[PDB]
Amino acid sequence: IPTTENLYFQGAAAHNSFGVPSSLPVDPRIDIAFLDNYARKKWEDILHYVVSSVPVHGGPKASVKDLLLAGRLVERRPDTKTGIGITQAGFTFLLQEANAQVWTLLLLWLEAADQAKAAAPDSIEMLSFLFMLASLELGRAYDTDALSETRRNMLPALVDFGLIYIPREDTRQYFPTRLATTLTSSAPSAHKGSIIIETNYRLYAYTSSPLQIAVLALFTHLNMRFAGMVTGRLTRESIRRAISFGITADQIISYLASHAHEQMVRAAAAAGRPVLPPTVVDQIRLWQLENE
Repeated sequence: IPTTENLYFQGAAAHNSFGVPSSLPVDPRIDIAFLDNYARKKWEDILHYVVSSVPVHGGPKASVKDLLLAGRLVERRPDTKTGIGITQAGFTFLLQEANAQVWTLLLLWLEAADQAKAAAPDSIEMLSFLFMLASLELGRAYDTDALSETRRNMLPALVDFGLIYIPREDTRQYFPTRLATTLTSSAPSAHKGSIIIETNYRLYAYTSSPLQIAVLALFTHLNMRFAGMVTGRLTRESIRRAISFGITADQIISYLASHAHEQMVRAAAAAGRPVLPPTVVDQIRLWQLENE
């Protein structure tokens, strides 16, 4: 009998508390354009911290750093200068779209409270607040006074996820970002076509169409993953297979560079380093010249 829309509407109406709009005047400089930039800057920091753990050779709050660590997205390493190392889930997280990344962090946030509850704000209270936020209007100011004490205690973790914006000047108002409004919506991709090349010759990529799967298979040891995702390792055999298809090392390097991950390019450009690892790029050319 009941569909997805029926169960959602039932869970949303289940709790009588809803978003009260602030009767107080709104600062003109807090527009939909500002809130989009704010939410973007919050997530760019989270993503930069994840990109920081990628092997080569001022950060988000403890509320974010710990959830990524406990969520096995980034493992603790006692050898690195940064003291952290990226996992398989970490690279998957990087290729995920904006909405999916928020739900990775949200579901882990819900999981952390129940684990702290079992050892002794619970899941029911947290979910109900997320359900309310999804029904809010983007750009509109809402009364913080109207929120319950438990819901008020959730705001610092929710601002850390770039879902809510509370001005330093007026704590009486809370602004939901585009991430809050569109949270449970859809009832122009961000990382489709991207390729991630590691220092250990490993590949992580989200193919645009099966044409890219066929293209990557010419020079990489592929293995199909969920949706358009593919994973593999660059070997002498795979690189020399490309030679038999008329693909040169120069064409391989130029393809991996042009199709590189947005955030990984950003971190490389901000430092004094090229996107693709130089050690790998030299080995791509060597294998193509290693013939008889």
